[PDB]
Amino acid sequence: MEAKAIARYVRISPRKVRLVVDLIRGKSLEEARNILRYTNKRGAYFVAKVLESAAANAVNNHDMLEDRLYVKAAYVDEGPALKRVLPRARGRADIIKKRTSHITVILGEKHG
Amino acid sequence: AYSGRKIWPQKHTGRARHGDIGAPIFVGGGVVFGPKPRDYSYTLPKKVRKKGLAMAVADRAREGKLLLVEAFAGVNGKTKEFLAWAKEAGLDGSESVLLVTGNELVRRAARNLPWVVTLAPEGLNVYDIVRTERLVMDLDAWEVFQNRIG
Amino acid sequence: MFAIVKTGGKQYRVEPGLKLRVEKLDAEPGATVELPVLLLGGEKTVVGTPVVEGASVVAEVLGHGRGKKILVSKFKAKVQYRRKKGHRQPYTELLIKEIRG
Amino acid sequence: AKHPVPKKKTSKARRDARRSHHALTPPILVPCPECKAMKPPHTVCPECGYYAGRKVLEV
Amino acid sequence: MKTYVPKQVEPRWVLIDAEGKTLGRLATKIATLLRGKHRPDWTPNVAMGDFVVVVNADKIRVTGKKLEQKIYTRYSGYPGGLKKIPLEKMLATHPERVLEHAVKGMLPKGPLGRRLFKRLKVYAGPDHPHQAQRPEKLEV
Amino acid sequence: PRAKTGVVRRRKHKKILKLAKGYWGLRSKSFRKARETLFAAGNYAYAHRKRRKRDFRRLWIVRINAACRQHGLNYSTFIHGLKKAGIEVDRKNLADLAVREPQVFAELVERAKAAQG
RNA sequence: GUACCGUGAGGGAAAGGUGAAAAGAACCCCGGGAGGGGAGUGAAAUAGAGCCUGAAACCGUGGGCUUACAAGCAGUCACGGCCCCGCAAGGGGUUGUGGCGUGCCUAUUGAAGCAUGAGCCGGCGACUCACGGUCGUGGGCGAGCUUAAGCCGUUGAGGC
RNA sequence: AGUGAGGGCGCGAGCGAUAACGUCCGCGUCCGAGCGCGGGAACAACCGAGACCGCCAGCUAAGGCCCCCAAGUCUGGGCU
RNA sequence: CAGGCGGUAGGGGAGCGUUCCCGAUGCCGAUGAAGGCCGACCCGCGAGGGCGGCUGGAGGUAAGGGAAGUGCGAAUGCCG
Ligand SMILES: [Mg+2]
Ligand SMILES: [Mg+2]
Ligand SMILES: [Mg+2]
Ligand SMILES: [Mg+2]
Ligand SMILES: [Mg+2]
Ligand SMILES: [Mg+2]
Ligand SMILES: [Mg+2]
Ligand SMILES: [Mg+2]
Ligand SMILES: [Mg+2]
Ligand SMILES: [Mg+2]
Ligand SMILES: [Mg+2]
Ligand SMILES: [Mg+2]
Ligand SMILES: [Mg+2]
Ligand SMILES: [Mg+2]
Ligand SMILES: [Mg+2]
Ligand SMILES: [Mg+2]
Ligand SMILES: [Mg+2]
Ligand SMILES: [Mg+2]
Ligand SMILES: [Mg+2]
Ligand SMILES: [Mg+2]
Ligand SMILES: [Mg+2]
Ligand SMILES: [Mg+2]
Ligand SMILES: [Mg+2]
Ligand SMILES: [Mg+2]
Ligand SMILES: [Mg+2]
Ligand SMILES: [Mg+2]
Ligand SMILES: [Mg+2]
Ligand SMILES: [Mg+2]
Ligand SMILES: [Mg+2]
Ligand SMILES: [Mg+2]
Ligand SMILES: [Mg+2]
Ligand SMILES: [Mg+2]
Ligand SMILES: [Mg+2]
Ligand SMILES: [Mg+2]
Ligand SMILES: [Mg+2]
Ligand SMILES: [Mg+2]
Ligand SMILES: [Mg+2]
Ligand SMILES: [Mg+2]
Ligand SMILES: [Mg+2]
Ligand SMILES: [Mg+2]
Ligand SMILES: [Mg+2]
Ligand SMILES: [Mg+2]
Ligand SMILES: [Mg+2]
Ligand SMILES: [Mg+2]
Ligand SMILES: [Mg+2]
Ligand SMILES: [Mg+2]
Ligand SMILES: [Mg+2]
Ligand SMILES: [Mg+2]
Ligand SMILES: [Mg+2]
Ligand SMILES: [Mg+2]
Ligand SMILES: [Mg+2]
Ligand SMILES: [Mg+2]
Ligand SMILES: [Mg+2]
Ligand SMILES: [Mg+2]
Ligand SMILES: [Mg+2]
Ligand SMILES: [Mg+2]
Ligand SMILES: [Mg+2]
Ligand SMILES: [Mg+2]
Ligand SMILES: [Mg+2]
Ligand SMILES: [Mg+2]
Ligand SMILES: [Mg+2]
Ligand SMILES: [Mg+2]
Ligand SMILES: [Mg+2]
Ligand SMILES: [Mg+2]
Ligand SMILES: [Mg+2]
Ligand SMILES: [Mg+2]
Ligand SMILES: [Mg+2]
Ligand SMILES: [Mg+2]
Ligand SMILES: [Mg+2]
Ligand SMILES: [Mg+2]
Ligand SMILES: [Mg+2]
Ligand SMILES: [Mg+2]
Ligand SMILES: [Mg+2]
Ligand SMILES: [Mg+2]
Ligand SMILES: [Mg+2]
Ligand SMILES: [Mg+2]
Ligand SMILES: [Mg+2]
Ligand SMILES: [Mg+2]
Ligand SMILES: [Mg+2]
Ligand SMILES: [Mg+2]
Ligand SMILES: [Mg+2]
Ligand SMILES: [Mg+2]
Ligand SMILES: [Mg+2]
Ligand SMILES: [Mg+2]
Ligand SMILES: [Zn+2]
Repeated sequence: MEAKAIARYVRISPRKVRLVVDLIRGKSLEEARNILRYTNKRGAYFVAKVLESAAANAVNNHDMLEDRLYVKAAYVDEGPALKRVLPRARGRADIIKKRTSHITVILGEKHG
Repeated sequence: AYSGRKIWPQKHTGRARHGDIGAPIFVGGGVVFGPKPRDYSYTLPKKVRKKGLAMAVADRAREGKLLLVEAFAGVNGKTKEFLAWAKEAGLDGSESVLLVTGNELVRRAARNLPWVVTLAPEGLNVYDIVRTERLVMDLDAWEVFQNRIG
Repeated sequence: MFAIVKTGGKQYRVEPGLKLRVEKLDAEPGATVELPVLLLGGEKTVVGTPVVEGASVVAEVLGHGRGKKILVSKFKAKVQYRRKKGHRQPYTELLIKEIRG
Repeated sequence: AKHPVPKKKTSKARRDARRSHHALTPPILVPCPECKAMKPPHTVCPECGYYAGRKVLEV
Repeated sequence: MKTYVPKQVEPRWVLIDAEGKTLGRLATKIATLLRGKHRPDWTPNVAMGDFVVVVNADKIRVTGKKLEQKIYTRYSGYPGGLKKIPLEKMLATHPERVLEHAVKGMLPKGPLGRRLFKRLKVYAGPDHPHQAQRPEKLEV
Repeated sequence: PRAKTGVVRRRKHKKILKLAKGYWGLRSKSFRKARETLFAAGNYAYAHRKRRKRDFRRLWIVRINAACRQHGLNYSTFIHGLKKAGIEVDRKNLADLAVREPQVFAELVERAKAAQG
């Protein structure tokens, strides 16, 4: 039995946020909380929400109890990209690719 | 339906060279050797025509599948009546038939069959003669057929 | 006991009850064949010059087959010459029954 | 400056190979001796406001 | 049918002596003894040669005016990096190298050759610490 | 009638990238880089079937030769005995009982010694 | 003939598809929301509106084999190891050591070339048709062969 | 139909300086199209030889037979 | 049974596949069409054709013939 939360269309670049998700893979639920609560990176916030919404789905939908949870697996898939023109010198223009993420966290009961 | 313009200059762009966007190398551009309209017809030698006509008629004649009628009693306009007359010739639908006659009534009675194709006598042509397993021809329709060929 | 034999181009070291496979021979899928001893070692030793004069290996033709594909492929650059050929080689499986002599 | 420029698309295996060092290091932390909650060393625990065993700010 | 492939070996150790032997013509046999091409099942891609011990490598002899007309070179990396070393200059300084070095040049280069060179143990004088392995007085 | 490319062009690219599996980097990912790589491996096959043939011969000779020198003599002679001795064994089986059945091979040096002179 | 671009005349896009039915997801949970988890609808929700099918490049997570004294068109032939599918024998994936190994196209007397083209992937992309010739050729007729426009018929019928 | 940019080596001549991977003819050959295979370390045209496919089979070719690297540290006579 | 089978420009021959037509008021198809993802299996020298498993959810088109917008890796190609 495993619980799952996914936050989609998060307006932040996967590279940056994946760096965070890697810090908490496999960690205890209580472990991860503090690691996020004090990570000096914008990602943490978003990662945290999913992590917390994940835990809730565990106890409120999937019957499993709070104090056994851990990050069974977690990942960041990329999603669509807000494309925007940035005007450059000599009248050439660029395109700013503003990426987005589909964060997932899978929480699981430590058996025994 | 586009502009004639050179979309950019020849050299110094860095992009490849181009003409108008109508160029069939573009998307949206023209077709290179796309099908215009055409006239797929030709004059077959009139002789070869009628030679084919006989050749096909007689082919059926060999198969036996040719039947010469001289009259149809039960028919007058309704299909059921043609269907009952069909029993005589052993025309059950187990074989496709080419019904040739002048009498509009008979034609109208039977045309609505799947296993039957109606036809005026002038309309005899080798195509229809071959797609049909059988052949059934009015005695004086067969007159013009003969009269046709030679 | 063993023997060297020679069928189809080449030579093999047989032994009774061997599952060996050579080239396409001709006895129907079940017959037999006498196969010439080039040297009959084992406990004995008999050297053939060229061939041992009496000895003989009777083998059971199991059946005939075709080997796995081989992709013969050729290609010469800047001439755009390219050919593709496939090759299944035929053969025959022999049951080594006994060594005569 | 005649404006240098990459010669070849940096291969997949070569860029990830560079990012070998990018990985983060988890914050280092200690229990606050009263509240036992998690807190970075040498800072005043934001849960109560104690450091050196003395209340220092009125959290 | 398939060619025999050896299972794991219990490599023979060999002592060989070097007073009076010609530098080169000794080496070339060490090299074949090293590769193990003297063994009936020798396989190209495996360490399965022999362990070779050399005593009296100082005593190695060479004809001609080689003894000081021959010059070994070594390239330091820098401008002016080429060092040049006479024969006995090498000898009475590092006798070991002289036979040592004439052999590496007879072993295939790359991973296996480098490994095979490793099994050769070279010494000046009549001494060798390998009473342990009990090396054999190979007497070529 | 217009006949659009449709399934065809992809199906043929499929057939290749199948063969290209195992190749490093883009040689297994891109079609155009797989087909090049396959060409090369194609000729490498061919020409190596040949080369493989002489290389087992090559091996065998060393091993025959190595066995011979245990009985004093070399290989270059050991043949000439065997040849004018009328024996006709090939190198594969020669190098076989070389390794496996040394008593028979050692017997074969005899016929050879006795013959060559 | 729009956005949009040009003072202007003029130029000139991209943008189709839930499902048979909206039955378009009430309600609870996490969250500021966004978005998810249950619940419910449906035959299908890996049909959820960014909606049929959902290829390829590209980016991930998990697993197997693998790599820190070895110089390399990236393969290949051989042997061995490990991990799977299997009576068997075999076979799949991986690769340690060994052998061998000068990309593709085009231009060329000549290219691995320090000569040209290509970042990768998908799609669009180049020897056609009409009249007239000339060879071969499959047939009809043969000292002869053939109709054109057109007219009659027909609605994939032909005949004058 | 394509070709009408050829090239290298041997030989025979002119040109050149009995220079050039020079040039231009002649007669051959090979590369071109055999950058497929073995030797010449490497090396289009030098020596061997014209690859239909398969083989863990045999003889030779040029070139070689101390180790890298297959085969003689072969045998008999000399010189440096 | 004997012999031939390197090959660029090029010439000849024989094939596979795509689209659409006659065959079709037919046959296949919700006991699953086309397309998609796999395969270590069968056939073919090959281009390819089948078979089997997962996906997909409404079309498909035989033997035999026909007519073309018919086969991409390169165009500093065009679009994404
Ligand atoms: Mg679980
Ligand atoms: Mg909390
Ligand atoms: Mg409970
Ligand atoms: Mg216009
Ligand atoms: Mg103009
Ligand atoms: Mg450009
Ligand atoms: Mg445009
Ligand atoms: Mg046209
Ligand atoms: Mg009847
Ligand atoms: Mg009709
Ligand atoms: Mg039988
Ligand atoms: Mg017996
Ligand atoms: Mg760091
Ligand atoms: Mg030696
Ligand atoms: Mg000296
Ligand atoms: Mg200096
Ligand atoms: Mg050492
Ligand atoms: Mg001592
Ligand atoms: Mg022999
Ligand atoms: Mg305007
Ligand atoms: Mg509707
Ligand atoms: Mg309520
Ligand atoms: Mg609220
Ligand atoms: Mg919601
Ligand atoms: Mg639900
Ligand atoms: Mg449901
Ligand atoms: Mg479905
Ligand atoms: Mg699924
Ligand atoms: Mg999308
Ligand atoms: Mg929305
Ligand atoms: Mg992947
Ligand atoms: Mg991975
Ligand atoms: Mg390496
Ligand atoms: Mg190298
Ligand atoms: Mg293991
Ligand atoms: Mg496995
Ligand atoms: Mg497996
Ligand atoms: Mg070589
Ligand atoms: Mg040319
Ligand atoms: Mg140019
Ligand atoms: Mg460039
Ligand atoms: Mg391009
Ligand atoms: Mg670019
Ligand atoms: Mg493209
Ligand atoms: Mg005319
Ligand atoms: Mg004619
Ligand atoms: Mg006549
Ligand atoms: Mg006449
Ligand atoms: Mg007449
Ligand atoms: Mg006429
Ligand atoms: Mg009608
Ligand atoms: Mg119509
Ligand atoms: Mg008429
Ligand atoms: Mg008229
Ligand atoms: Mg011409
Ligand atoms: Mg000309
Ligand atoms: Mg010439
Ligand atoms: Mg010439
Ligand atoms: Mg002169
Ligand atoms: Mg070469
Ligand atoms: Mg070739
Ligand atoms: Mg050569
Ligand atoms: Mg060449
Ligand atoms: Mg020829
Ligand atoms: Mg010779
Ligand atoms: Mg060699
Ligand atoms: Mg001597
Ligand atoms: Mg001598
Ligand atoms: Mg003598
Ligand atoms: Mg149809
Ligand atoms: Mg239909
Ligand atoms: Mg069923
Ligand atoms: Mg199914
Ligand atoms: Mg399909
Ligand atoms: Mg299938
Ligand atoms: Mg099955
Ligand atoms: Mg699945
Ligand atoms: Mg059809
Ligand atoms: Mg057809
Ligand atoms: Mg194609
Ligand atoms: Mg290109
Ligand atoms: Mg450019
Ligand atoms: Mg460029
Ligand atoms: Mg663009
Ligand atoms: Zn506290």
